[PDB]
Amino acid sequence: MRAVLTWRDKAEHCINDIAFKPDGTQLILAAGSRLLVYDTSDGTLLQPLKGHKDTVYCVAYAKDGKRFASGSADKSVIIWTSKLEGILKYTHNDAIQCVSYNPITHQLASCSSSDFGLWSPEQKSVSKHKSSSKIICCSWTNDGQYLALGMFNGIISIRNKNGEEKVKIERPGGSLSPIWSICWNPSSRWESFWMNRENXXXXXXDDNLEERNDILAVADWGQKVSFYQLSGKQIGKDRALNFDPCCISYFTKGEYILLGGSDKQVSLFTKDGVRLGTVGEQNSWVWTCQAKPDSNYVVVGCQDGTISFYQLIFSTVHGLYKDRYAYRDSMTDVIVQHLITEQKVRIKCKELVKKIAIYRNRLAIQLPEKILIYELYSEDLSDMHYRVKEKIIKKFECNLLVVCANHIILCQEKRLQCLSFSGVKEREWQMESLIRYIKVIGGPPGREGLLVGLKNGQILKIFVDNLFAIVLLKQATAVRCLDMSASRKKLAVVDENDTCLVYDIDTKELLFQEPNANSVAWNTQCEDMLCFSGGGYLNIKASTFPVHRQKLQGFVVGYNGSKIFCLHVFSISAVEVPQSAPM
Amino acid sequence: LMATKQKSNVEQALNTFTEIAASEKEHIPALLGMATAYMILKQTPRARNQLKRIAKMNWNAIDAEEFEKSWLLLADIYIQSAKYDMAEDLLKRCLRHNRSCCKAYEYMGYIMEKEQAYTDAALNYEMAWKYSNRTNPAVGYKLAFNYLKAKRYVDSIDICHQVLEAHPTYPKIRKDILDKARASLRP
Repeated sequence: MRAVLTWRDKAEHCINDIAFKPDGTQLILAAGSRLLVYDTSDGTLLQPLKGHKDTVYCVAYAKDGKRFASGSADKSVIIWTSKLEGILKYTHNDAIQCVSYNPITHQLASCSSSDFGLWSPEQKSVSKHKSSSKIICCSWTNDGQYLALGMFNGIISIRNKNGEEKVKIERPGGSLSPIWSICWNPSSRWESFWMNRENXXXXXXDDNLEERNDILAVADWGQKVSFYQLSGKQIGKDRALNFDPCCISYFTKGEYILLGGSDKQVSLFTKDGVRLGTVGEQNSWVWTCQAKPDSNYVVVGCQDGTISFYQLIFSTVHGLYKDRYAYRDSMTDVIVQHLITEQKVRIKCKELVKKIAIYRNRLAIQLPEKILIYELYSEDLSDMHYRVKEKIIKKFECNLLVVCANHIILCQEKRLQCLSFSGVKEREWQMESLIRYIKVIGGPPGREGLLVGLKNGQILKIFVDNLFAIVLLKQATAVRCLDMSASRKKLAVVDENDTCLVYDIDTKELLFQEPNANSVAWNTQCEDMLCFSGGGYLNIKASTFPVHRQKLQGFVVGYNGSKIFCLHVFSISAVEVPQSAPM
Repeated sequence: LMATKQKSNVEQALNTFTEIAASEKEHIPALLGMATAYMILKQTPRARNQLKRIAKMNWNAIDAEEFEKSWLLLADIYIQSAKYDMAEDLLKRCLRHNRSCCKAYEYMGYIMEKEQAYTDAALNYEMAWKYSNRTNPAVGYKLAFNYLKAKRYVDSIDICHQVLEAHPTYPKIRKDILDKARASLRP
């Protein structure tokens, strides 16, 4: 997990709520006593919109992208066109808290201290409907049919689109645990509704709920988060915290959660409420964390007036062996794919998955606080029945991880450790420079060769049953990537200047080189043939002859028979070789 | 013998201190003895002059702690008299010889709160909170309460968490500071 600050700004005042245009082109911020309009690309502030008298406690923006609602301490609500003019003013009973447009009908809600004011577009009246309590936060059901309200009294209650109240839940403790934000999960058929478009006055004055599929994220100042159905039933258990949370929030996908608060950061979670990481940490309280439409960007607002725009990068985690691509799905599962039979198996963890490695009959997975060893139960090469062999409850720091027949191999930042299954260390090796790359190159069970590449450009072979590391070669630049041919006679190396170099190992001599490479593999059966990717091309080379070039983006992970296992930005693609051409 | 507060022990202590002071009229540890024994004996007017006597002298590194103690005890007696200006002078003179003194700041923060300077009181209470290693929950309360009155409700709630962290079940703070700061937070 990685997050990058794309741009930053600081307002004159505190920032209370955030709205995005549905195409993601503009960001609107309820800062102090004005609305601020921002470009999401680079944070240029286009205009301070002037209409309100007092504190703009929130803003929200309708799914058609024509109109947005903003609410004030001066009791007003204003409906702004996307032409940035405030065509229909309104004036509520007291100060506004949260406002929220309906996903389907564009019907608005506007919450206040006792009273919540529903209306549907350009009708002549508003349902100023009454509440037991201060109405802190509001969210429409994903199909648009219920508005759910959270109360300072520690109750969540569910109201239909007409304003009748249908369901209640109390957090045990009541007003001890104020509900400061709630959110319905976006994950249903309606998310593509309004995803197909290419197009100042005053306004005066439900059964079988267990079969309704929606799920509600609740963040309460008892310092707990929990998920709930429209039936009022709690899902699982309260995911405890050590802070006052705010603005529990989701990406467009409905699968990852953002969680801001008095932890002064934006924490990231699964839809099961398991922690996955940390978006940028902050000088002051976080009030707001809004994911950008259609994309992995995030925007944050804090008590000190800082706005921060982050890109989340979600790196790739995988390993291949000969023909078994194992890779990270969600951020908690490994999908292991038999590339000949096209079978898949899912193994579910209960944490983040940080590292994966695979070898004949052995799979290994590293989580934040344990490492898992998995075993195929049969010697059948078509088997997929992985069982957990052993589970090492120990925390590790690593740069790289690999697995062998009886051992886990850990690369710490200049040091290689061999650990038994069951965690007892066997042997260790100390390099003359920082390790940049490692691969297992096969062997008999328990004497396996490892192939190692260093930042100084030295290349080593290390046998897991031996205390001394064997120099194969040294190079003028760092090893970026590294592979051995089917017989173990030949080496391919990527030199960290984006070139591939190819060597004889038995004589320690360069055969040939190529001026554009990023990843490389030998054909696993047909020696004297290899493949690499670089600069937007796939490149197949046979036996010192010219190289076949065709357009591709993605990277070569392996090469078997007539197929090259290229990896696209999320999934394996299995390109086929023109055998007729090298022939 | 003073610290027992048993009257015969405190009178014996006063007598040894006055005997030493009669042999050595500038002996600060004995003069602080006289003042402290007289305070325990409720002879506060006799303590007052025997501290003024010390307060006129130049400081030195050997008597430094008894100087710093004597100025603080005299500053307390000046707060009983309500002539806070001489207490503030003694507290600041104490800090000029030793900037670490938590009791010099804690008395000064109380004067700033009496003067309705809730911000400067919060500055003194922040030093006293910090240099208590957050083990003074009474300053914890005062710091949160002064942030509440300064219209700094988030900062008040920060400290109400830090007090409950420092001491679970600590009385008063949850209802009065924490829930009134929460109740203001969106008005």
